[PDB]
Amino acid sequence: VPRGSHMILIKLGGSVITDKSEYHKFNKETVSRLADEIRRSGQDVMVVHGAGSFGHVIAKKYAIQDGHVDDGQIPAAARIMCDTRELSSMVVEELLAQGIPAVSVAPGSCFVMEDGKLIVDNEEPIRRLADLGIMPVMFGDVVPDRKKGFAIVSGDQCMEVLCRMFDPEKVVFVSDIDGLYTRLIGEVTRKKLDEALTDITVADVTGGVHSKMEAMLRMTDRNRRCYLVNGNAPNRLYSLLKGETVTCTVAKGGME
Amino acid sequence: MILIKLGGSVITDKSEYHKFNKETVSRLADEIRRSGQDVMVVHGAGSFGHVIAKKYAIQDGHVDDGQIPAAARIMCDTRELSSMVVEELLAQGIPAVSVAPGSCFVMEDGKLIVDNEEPIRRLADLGIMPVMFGDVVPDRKKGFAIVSGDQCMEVLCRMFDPEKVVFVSDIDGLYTRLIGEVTRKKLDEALTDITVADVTGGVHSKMEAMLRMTDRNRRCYLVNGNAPNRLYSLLKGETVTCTVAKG
Repeated sequence: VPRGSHMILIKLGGSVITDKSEYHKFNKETVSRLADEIRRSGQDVMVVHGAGSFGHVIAKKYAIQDGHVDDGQIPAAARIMCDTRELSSMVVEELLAQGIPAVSVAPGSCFVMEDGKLIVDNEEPIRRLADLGIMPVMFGDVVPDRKKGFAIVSGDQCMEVLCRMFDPEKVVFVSDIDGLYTRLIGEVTRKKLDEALTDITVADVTGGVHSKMEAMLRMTDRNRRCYLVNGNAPNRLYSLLKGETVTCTVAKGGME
Repeated sequence: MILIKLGGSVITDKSEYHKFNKETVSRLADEIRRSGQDVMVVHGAGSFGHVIAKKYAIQDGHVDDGQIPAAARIMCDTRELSSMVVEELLAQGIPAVSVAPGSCFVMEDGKLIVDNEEPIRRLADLGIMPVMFGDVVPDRKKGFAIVSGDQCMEVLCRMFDPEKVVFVSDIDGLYTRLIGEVTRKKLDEALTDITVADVTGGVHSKMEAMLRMTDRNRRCYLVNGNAPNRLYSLLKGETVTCTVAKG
């Protein structure tokens, strides 16, 4: 069995690593603990993180996610990319301090997007960084777009691209909630997804409960599982990465 | 249309580990702004990782697993310096973004392989200036390697074909007395002898380096960025104390 056959792809959600209530606020203590839990797990991981509040305020008042229509968006787009790159630096610092070599890989600095889809034409530098053991850390960013000028890629979309790239054995989304709610949805399967199509309720329609189960299922197969776990609960991520049963939402079995 | 390199010894004080000449970079960013010229900027790594790169001999390649945490430390330091450089650029109305070569490209035989050109051109075509810098880059033969600021200048010169190339240092220029002009005719007239040593400051190889970035029109300058408004004057076409190379 080769070297990276049990890789765990982990996303640290923006709502965990940043405080939305304040401006430019980084949850250093939370990220420090999560980095410690990642180290203690002993697992082989690749870390993605969201932008969170970093640039989201500026990207809203300029509608950056809708494309290049104004020449005043350019100083704002540059402002956002500087923000996300500075955020990733604070995230990488915590990983480095916890004995986890990593380097920020800004998607807007080396990739393009086209119709809400992230395109990675050259996979070589990313794969060499991972081979070296210098974990490449992608993150939500403003990316040049082939049609709208520029667009905004999400950490979740970075997660999907890396999932097809490296074929992890496990995918973990770290957020500030216990999981998916309907009340906590503990297990997501394709069968349980089709069953949810037979019951209609405004709570599970507004909020995209069915659509969130589907997105988790599309990152699983007959072996790989996809998890949603509360990173604000101390040592829950650690126990999950060790394979212990914890409070979470787990998708299993694949879509097909 | 003008390609600038901010030397590492200018934007960082090589006496401390994490020392960033903030107002010096702010001044130069303002002079770039006040000149009204179209600019693309590379910058040196300076003291941001140079102490660790020499301690672990990073430039020599991957020889043991003890170099991996040091390499990542260096790449975090250069990406942090670049953000501080971009901050001064943004504050002067210059949209810029850091393009870390170690995160985007690979290296082979001392060259920087830029296989995918589209993202850097789109950023430039959008007005968001791509800012490369010296970095640890995955190497196709050595595992990793160091990319020089000048090597970054080389690949960007071919890529965008600038009208002018400026190397911003903390010296007036090449010396021996100052050297004002550099040409192929001037270099060929130098009586070099392979059988003997002593090049005196190594100036001859530096004049060759500047000549490579010139053609039948484009000139390559070496200007003191510590002299106020000298970069501004140079960018606006004025004549100032410098070393100009031409071909």
